[PDB]
Amino acid sequence: YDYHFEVNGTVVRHKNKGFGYMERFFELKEERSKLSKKQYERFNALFNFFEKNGVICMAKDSIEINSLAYHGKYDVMKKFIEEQSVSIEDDYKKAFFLACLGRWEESYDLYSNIILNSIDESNGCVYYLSQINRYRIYQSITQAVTQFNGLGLLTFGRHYKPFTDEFLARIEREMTNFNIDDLFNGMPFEFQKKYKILEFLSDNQFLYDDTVKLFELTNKVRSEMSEGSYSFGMSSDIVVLLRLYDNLRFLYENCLWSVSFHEFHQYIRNSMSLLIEKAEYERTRDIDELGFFMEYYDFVNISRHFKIDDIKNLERSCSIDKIRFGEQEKIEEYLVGIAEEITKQFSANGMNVVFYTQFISEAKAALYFAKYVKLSEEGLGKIVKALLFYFPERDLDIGKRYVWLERLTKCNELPKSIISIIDDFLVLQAEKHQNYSEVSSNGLYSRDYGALIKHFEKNFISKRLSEITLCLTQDKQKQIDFLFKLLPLLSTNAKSHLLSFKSVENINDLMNGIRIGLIDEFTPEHEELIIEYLETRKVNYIGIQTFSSNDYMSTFGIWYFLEEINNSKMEEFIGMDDQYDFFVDPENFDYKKFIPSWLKNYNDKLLGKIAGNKHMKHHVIEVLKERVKNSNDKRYLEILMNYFI
Amino acid sequence: YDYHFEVNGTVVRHKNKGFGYMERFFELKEERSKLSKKQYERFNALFNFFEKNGVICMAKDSIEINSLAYHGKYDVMKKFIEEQSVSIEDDYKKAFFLACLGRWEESYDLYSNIILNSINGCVYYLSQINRYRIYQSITQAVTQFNGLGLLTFGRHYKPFTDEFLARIEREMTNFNIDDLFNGMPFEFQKKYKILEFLSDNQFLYDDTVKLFELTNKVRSEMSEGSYSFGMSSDIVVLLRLYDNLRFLYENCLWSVSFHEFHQYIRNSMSLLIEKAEYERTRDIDEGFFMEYYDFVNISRHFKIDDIKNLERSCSIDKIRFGEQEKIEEYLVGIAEEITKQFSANGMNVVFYTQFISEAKAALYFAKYVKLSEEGLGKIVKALLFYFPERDLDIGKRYVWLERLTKCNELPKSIISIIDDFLVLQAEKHIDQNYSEVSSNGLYSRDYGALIKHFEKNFISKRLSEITLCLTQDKQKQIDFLFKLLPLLSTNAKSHLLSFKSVENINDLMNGIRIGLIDEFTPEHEELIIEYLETRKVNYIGIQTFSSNDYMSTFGIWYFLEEINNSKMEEFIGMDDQYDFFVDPENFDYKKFIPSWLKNYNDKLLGKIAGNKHMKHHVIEVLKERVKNSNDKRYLEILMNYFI
Amino acid sequence: TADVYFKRKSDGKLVFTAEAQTASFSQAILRKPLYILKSEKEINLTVKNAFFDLEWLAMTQRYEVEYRTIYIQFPNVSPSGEFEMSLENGLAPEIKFEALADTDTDEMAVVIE
Amino acid sequence: TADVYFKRKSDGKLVFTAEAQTASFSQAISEEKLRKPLYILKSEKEINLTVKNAFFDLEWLAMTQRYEVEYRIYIQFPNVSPSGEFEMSLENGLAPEIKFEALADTDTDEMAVVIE
Repeated sequence: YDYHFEVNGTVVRHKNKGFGYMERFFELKEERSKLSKKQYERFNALFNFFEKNGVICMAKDSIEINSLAYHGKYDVMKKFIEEQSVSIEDDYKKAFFLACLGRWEESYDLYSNIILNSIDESNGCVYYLSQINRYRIYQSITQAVTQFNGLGLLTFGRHYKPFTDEFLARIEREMTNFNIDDLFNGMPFEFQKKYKILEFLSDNQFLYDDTVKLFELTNKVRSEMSEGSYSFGMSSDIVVLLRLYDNLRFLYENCLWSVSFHEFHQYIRNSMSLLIEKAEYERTRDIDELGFFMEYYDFVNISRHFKIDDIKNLERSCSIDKIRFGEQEKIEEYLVGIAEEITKQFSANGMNVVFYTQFISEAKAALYFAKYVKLSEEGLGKIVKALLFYFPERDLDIGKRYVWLERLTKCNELPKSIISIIDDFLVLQAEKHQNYSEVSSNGLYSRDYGALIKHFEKNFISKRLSEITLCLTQDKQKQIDFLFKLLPLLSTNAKSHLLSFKSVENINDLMNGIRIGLIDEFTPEHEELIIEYLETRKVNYIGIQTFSSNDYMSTFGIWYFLEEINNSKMEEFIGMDDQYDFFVDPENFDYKKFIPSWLKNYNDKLLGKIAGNKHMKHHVIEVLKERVKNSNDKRYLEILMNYFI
Repeated sequence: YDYHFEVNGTVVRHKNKGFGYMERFFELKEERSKLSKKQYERFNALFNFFEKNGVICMAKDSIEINSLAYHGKYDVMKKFIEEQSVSIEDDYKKAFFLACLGRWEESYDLYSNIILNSINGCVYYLSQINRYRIYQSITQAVTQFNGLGLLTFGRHYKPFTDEFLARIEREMTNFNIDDLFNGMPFEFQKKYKILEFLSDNQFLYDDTVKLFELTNKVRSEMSEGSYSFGMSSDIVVLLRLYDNLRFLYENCLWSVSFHEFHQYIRNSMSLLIEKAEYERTRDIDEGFFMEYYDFVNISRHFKIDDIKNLERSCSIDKIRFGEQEKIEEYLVGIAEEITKQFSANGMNVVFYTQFISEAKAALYFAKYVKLSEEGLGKIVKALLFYFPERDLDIGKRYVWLERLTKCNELPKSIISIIDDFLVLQAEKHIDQNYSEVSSNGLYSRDYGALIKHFEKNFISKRLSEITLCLTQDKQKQIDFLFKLLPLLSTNAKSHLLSFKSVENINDLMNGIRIGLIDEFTPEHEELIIEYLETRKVNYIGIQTFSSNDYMSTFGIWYFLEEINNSKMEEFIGMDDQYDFFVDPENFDYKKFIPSWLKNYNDKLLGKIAGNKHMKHHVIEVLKERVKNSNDKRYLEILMNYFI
Repeated sequence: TADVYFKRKSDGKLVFTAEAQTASFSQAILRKPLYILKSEKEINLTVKNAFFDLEWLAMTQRYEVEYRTIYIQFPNVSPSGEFEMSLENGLAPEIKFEALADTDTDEMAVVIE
Repeated sequence: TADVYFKRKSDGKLVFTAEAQTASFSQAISEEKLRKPLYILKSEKEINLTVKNAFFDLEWLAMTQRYEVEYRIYIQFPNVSPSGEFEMSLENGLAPEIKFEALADTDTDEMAVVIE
């Protein structure tokens, strides 16, 4: 504690009272020939060390992390593993890489062997680090086994058993009554007096200092953003970023497995997503009377240590489209590499479960954040092919995978190769349909892929789906009404053949015909079908109340509002749910039941027509002012400036 | 670690692999006759301890803080102090109390004596911690008084004798704080394991980390809009907060009065109000209120800027303010303490530094409570006459008073306090050097305007007497009472106006503010035009922009047709917010600043909306500000008049 | 503070029972004709204190959930298999599941009163 | 990274020097209801300043046993009141940060001056 070290690279004077050593040292660094030869060589060694770790000077006057594990070079680490280790120093990083690829049994055994061979080590630092990493591997294996006996049964369906029972028994055996808090204390006192700064590594909670410092810095940044104050020196946000990069480089360059634990990911996701919020506040800052851009490293950090829900929350909180994206070539290479790994694994016999849990969580975030980066046609082809065919469907279903695809489509308009890939995926889905149901958590089924295809071509005709339609038979219903939703993709002969057996029996077929564009105006048959379904809906309604998200009722109400329905029987069906009485008879809706969330679902034409009613504008304008004044969604406000509904 | 004990008080079986002693104990608690008599005698004490602390029942099946330090009973603690200590535990209670009312010297001495006299063993541990903390307080207080004390107070205080400082430096040297738990008997270390966290120099890091995780979870729920059904993270935050308060304050630890604990409170609290306010803004798809304990927490651990930021973030005046009587007696105690201190014989500086921040925070944030006439009167008397000038300036103390005025309308009794405060201020305005300076920019004329706004017929007897006493010699009193003209009687008005002349610009602003000027006489046009000539002359390779804000007033007057002389266009080009009002068409609104729109009032804003030749640029500004920012006042301007 | 039952959809066997903690229902809006009221609606549910059925555990070595407070039923609930390890040992398992919807049935959740 | 110079208002003596860390400039109206007539353009102008590393003049310390600030574009606050709030950390302490608020005299009615 004699001197105090800032993350910038400057040293500050607090506590040393005698002669100042670093004061003379830095000035000597800036006539040094007068020292002895041994003094000169050790001064060279120090100079190399201090400029390696970033200690540049004192207070009066970007980062790189050189590690294959951080860059996801998931084949180069394999090549390193196969190569024989000349020294135990190379054997430590091999054990780390073995850990990074699942394969925790081999990592544990190799760490134990390094521990065995570290008797003659000069300092014992590698021994202590190997012990820490072996404990980290041990708890990792324990939690993974607990999950596989727990969540590993719901997920995956089956029981996996990646680690053998004897291996589990022995590792529980030698790890028994092992206190990591004592591990640094249970070391030679030479090691403790020399490697004092590895003591924080010992305890089972080592990031609490960093987490508390980040809490304080985040509170200060929030105070500045609320007050509107302007930081002139080193901003607290810059300090957050500097301590960030220091921590990533420390626990990635020194090959610690603790980097792969939930605590570190939480520290990262809270230290990040605060620089982003500060950047967005800086952009949206009014001028008074008196920028931050993410790099490839930040992209990797968000891709790895951010969950999908957390990225969703941060994009809800702050807009990211106005943050420029640099180092796009490295980001593209990283994304292409991730896609390559998932393809080479799933396409060939699947991939090992232990590495799957580690890989796929960050794969979600990488592919989700891939919307924002600009990618070449070959890269987009590789990553789309990876996401459609060779991605494990148990996580991103059809609806959410479609959202992923349209997200990577936002920045780069769809090239012909991507549309061919989606055509292959749709052909595969068509041949999948057996008593098989296309279920999705998102509600955006396979017809949305064809809708995107037509949106980006308006003339695309899928040959293989056309041939499938030509070979369709009346016995197979699921494929026929699956391709009915894919009607615009088929050719004219295929359309004619499919229309032979396609009939609007229920109103779901009517929705499908509307979405494909087969129906542009209601024939009396369609109106009669709608009225009949409404009759049976009320008949079953009358008797506890039940609300479902079928939403067809609101669609009928909207059709009545837009004058697309011109039969005056709808008023008989009033009262069975809300958002239908809202459109059919807006004056008599009793808007105490009105839900402000409805206006988000409507489009430009619908809310433009609602704006023009003027017998209903004022109630919705009251709802909108209440929401804009209360909530910070900024979508209700955007609606408000657009047309003041 | 055999069982998990959490905040709500429900025991969770966590790592007990043997027989379940907690489940059977709770079954026995909820057939104890079969227990052995000595065993049942122990069981009754276990029941008392486990129900005093929490631990209600199994997982499958309000806070009170009792301490004269937490409640700020600064007179009861004294009375306890001069009483002779019966035992060592009461002596340590008196140690904490002695450390509370300043006087770190006597508390340190008492802690040392308790250390020698201790031969349970936990009292020594707690006293060692508190003695180290008290030495740290004395050391940083010495540093502050040596460095910043001179600039703040204007003089060097040295509350502590140099011999005392030397002795404490010698004694606390070679005392490692982290060691102090390890260097104590194995019996104590085995029994008192839970106190290990208190040994280290940093014992809130675990609590702060848990609070960070909980706050991040709460923010995720806020942004996502998810609904929490079971034990919410918010109630966990507040209940762990209450656990920490009742553990640190009751156990007589000075570690409560540090920046780390204060800042931990400021995070854990004000995250409850943010979530509660967002709960009112919950989007309906297919409450939390503040108690006396909460009032004490915000009054203690929040800086004025912190509560200001809390007000900016959330509308804090809508949350229900319960236990109002306890709150009122709390601020009554604060007011009587500050009056007793600063009324006679200066103040206790070590007490002053610790207590003034709390007093300021409480009196500031008292906007939201309803104080009776007597309590409000004594609070106002403490606020104006007896509160130190250094912390509260005239404008900022006035802001405190007008914020107290929000919940409670001004009574005649409070108006009398404002009246003789103004009389005292007029008395101080005798030497030509003295001029009331305020960081807020508002002055005694604002007190007069407050009085007139709440009565509209008040006549101040003493200021009118001084006005009848005024002569030409004391110009400072003349132009001070000029700002207080509406308070003066008509004879006093004539007597003051006999010597009062509109010599400069500031005099015309004072005359307009008091209401003497209702229409601009041509002499006022001449004066304004001459001042603008002078400004242009001194303007004509560097340019000045001050905060005088007179050119903007002239421009707005030209815009509202108050000034009807067309020589203003000559002065176009020096400073903005002038061309915007004189010739809005050619303003080139790239230089327009949205903050100007904050400074306008209903009449000016309505006229700006009705201009219709500068409406579109300003509507664009309001739109992009409401989209960009979360101020919520720009939206109020945007929708009240659609400007 | 209600109870949730995770059941097998086909067999009907109770996979597990737990206590609900968090539920998010956020439905929001490139994607002249008839207005179809297309929407992108999702439901996520985080549940606490889940102990799996012993019989189902012995058997294992589509799903439907019923969350009963008034009375809610989520058909086609997919359990997300996210797994993250804390360096602190471990305290109860938390299960996250998303509501799935079939194309034909077009319903996501049902509320019973 | 820019510095501030503290002076006594009476003379040119240097009180202390520092480096400005953050400056809070949040000025708006007062309450509208509480404060036909000629417009006055009411205001609640506030400027706060914080300095990170301040060392007081040795001559100032020796003599000690109304202030001006000059923040170097250069800006001047003719009157600054230092908010002497002392809050103490249980971590041993060190960075003496000084916060001061600008003030406006009644006659001058100007708070800060910014000049190139």
